[PDB]
Amino acid sequence: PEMVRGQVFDVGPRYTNLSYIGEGAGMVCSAYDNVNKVRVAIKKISPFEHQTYCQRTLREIKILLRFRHENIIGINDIIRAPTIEQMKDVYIVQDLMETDLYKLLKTQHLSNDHICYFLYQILRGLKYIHSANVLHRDLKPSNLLLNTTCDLKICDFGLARVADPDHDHTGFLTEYVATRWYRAPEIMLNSKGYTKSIDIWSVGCILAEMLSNRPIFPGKHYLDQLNHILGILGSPSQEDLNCIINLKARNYLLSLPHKNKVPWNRLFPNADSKALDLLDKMLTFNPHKRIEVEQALAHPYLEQYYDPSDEPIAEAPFKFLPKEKLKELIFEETARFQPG
Repeated sequence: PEMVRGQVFDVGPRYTNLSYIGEGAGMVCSAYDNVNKVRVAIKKISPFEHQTYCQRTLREIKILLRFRHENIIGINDIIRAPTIEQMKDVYIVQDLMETDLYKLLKTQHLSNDHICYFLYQILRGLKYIHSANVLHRDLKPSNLLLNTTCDLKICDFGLARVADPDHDHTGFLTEYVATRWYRAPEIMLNSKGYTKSIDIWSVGCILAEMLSNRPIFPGKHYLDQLNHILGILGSPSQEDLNCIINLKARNYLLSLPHKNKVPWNRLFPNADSKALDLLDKMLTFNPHKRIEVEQALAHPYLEQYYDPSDEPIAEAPFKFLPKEKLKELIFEETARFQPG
C-alpha cells in the first residue's frame, strides 16, 4: 500500500510516482498513468459512514460517468477494493489539469480574447449539463479547471441536482449549501435552486470576476449577499417584486432604501461593450427574464465561437435510502472499472 503523508493512498500498480496536492473534499494527489502515458489527478473519497456523503458521492459518480463532453471533467478510472466489505475508500482518477480559474485570477490579467474563450467554453459545457436536465449549482472559478493550452473543464458535481422547477419555491431565508458569492438573489428570497436560471447567475458572476480579477458580490453573510447584489443592479422594479409572492421576502425588499443601478461600463471601464451587454442579461434580478444558456451562446459577444452543431446535447438526460444501500449502489456504479 503506497503512503503519502503517513496515510493510505492505495492506487497502484497502474498509477505510480505520487506527488501530493491538497485536501479538496478526502485528500488529492497526482500520479503517473502507466497505460495511457500521461500524468493524472487522483481524489481519495471516504463517504461510507454518512448517508449524506454516500448520496453526494453516488450523484457525482453517476453524473460524471453519464456525461461525455470536452468541457466537463471526465472520470478516467475508479480504484476500489474487489468487495463491499473490503471497500473503505474510492479513488477517482481524472485528467490532470494544470490550474483552475480561481488560481489563474489570483495572479494573471486575462485578455479580452481569453475572457471570451473561457466564457464560450463554460456555456458550451453548461448547455450540455442543462440538456441532461442537470443543474450544477456550485459554479465558481475554482470549479473551472484549465490546462496549459487554456482548455476549460467544469468540475465538482457534489451539489448538482436533476432540475425541478415545479418544486423550486421555498420561504424567506431558507438555508443554502452552495458557495455564497455566486448565489442568485432568489436563493435568499424564495428559491431552492432547482431551476436552470441558478446556474446562469453564477456564470454571470464568473464573467464579472474575469473582467476585474475580483468577485463582484463578495457578501460577508447570507443577507449581505443580497445587499451586494442590489447595490449594483439597483432596487427591483415593482414588476419584479410582483413576481415574489412570499410576503416575508417581498416586505424585506420593500423595507430597504432605494438603490440605483451602477452602470456596468463604470464598474468595468476597459471591458468590451458586447461582454457587458451579455453580463447584464446573465445578472438579471428576475430569474424568468434571465438569459438562457443557448441565448447566451448565440449573443454577439461569442460570435467568433458560436456553432450550435458543435455544441452537443446529452443523448440520455436524467429523467427524475440508507447508506448501506448507497454503498452497494456506489460499489455497483464503479463495477465497470474492475479488472474485466
